[PDB]
Amino acid sequence: HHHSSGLEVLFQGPGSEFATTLPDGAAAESLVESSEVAVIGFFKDVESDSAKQFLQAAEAIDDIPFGITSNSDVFSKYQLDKDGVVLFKKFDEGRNNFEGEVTKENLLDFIKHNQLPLVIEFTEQTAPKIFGGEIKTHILLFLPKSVSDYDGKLSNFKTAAESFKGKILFIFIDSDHTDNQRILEFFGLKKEECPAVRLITLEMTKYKPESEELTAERITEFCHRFLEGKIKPHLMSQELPEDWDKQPVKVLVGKNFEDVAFDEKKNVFVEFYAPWCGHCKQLAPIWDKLGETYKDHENIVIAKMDSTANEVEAVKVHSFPTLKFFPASADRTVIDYNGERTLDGFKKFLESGGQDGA
Repeated sequence: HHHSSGLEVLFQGPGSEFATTLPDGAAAESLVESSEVAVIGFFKDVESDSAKQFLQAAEAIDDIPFGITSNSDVFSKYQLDKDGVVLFKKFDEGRNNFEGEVTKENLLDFIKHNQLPLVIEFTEQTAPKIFGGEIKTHILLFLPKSVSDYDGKLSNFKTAAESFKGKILFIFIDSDHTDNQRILEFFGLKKEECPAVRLITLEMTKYKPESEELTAERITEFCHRFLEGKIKPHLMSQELPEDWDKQPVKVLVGKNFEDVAFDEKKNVFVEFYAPWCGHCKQLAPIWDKLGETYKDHENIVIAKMDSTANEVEAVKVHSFPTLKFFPASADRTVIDYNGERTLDGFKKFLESGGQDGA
């Protein structure tokens, strides 16, 4: 029903491919209830400049349903005295009114800014957005579902979130679950240490709070301190295995990284990798062949480090695999490698003294 017209189509303005025409209050309620976020343009004249700017906004966005209405009873239903645009949502304030000049770009900005909840649970449903987001600073509340005062601690987290609307994205994650364990590891946390709060910048470090308390005020202080660069970059290390240097490719962890990497008398080539990463798996036999070629060399060292389980300060890695060259010198220079991930490309780079290949 809400997806077909009767004969009203004979005497009303032409509809749009990109927004659902809403004849009445029932149609509007159904549109809002159909999705987590919905937007309705209230335009008496669907053919006006302002309404068309709205329809252009609707055309450009794929994951939010747009509705449009010219019925005064519907305007009234949503406390509208005149033409306007309203975003609806099944969380927080439940509704946001657009203000300013109705243009495609102003509308797109309006949607983007009010579309996301104050606090977002991390799941495989929410993950794509959180990872493809524009806000490049995140705070994670590791909140176990078994733990008591779940509602309370989440409420403290949401309260704190209000102070950083366009600056820090507030995310909470279920520590108890085994599917979230790699994220735990990546932040160097145990389920025992949780509930806890951690923060990450994606342009590229992690940070922990000074206090273990989870009050709105404590989380707020933590965030405010981070923004003032008052908190030092958080580091983590795996235990160095005794066989770290038994193979042609040397195993680095956080603890021994500086020792071998910035050895002044050694040309060190390091693979920073993720164990679960398909591309790292693909490179692995080639990287071993490179290690084998330079097993008995006088000054070239081939090495790797699991960058999901080790955080050093000299280098930051959010892309896997990443390859970096540490020439033999006192300067402690890092040369980025962007050549072909080939046995031959590595060799030519190594014998160049890491001169070329980007």
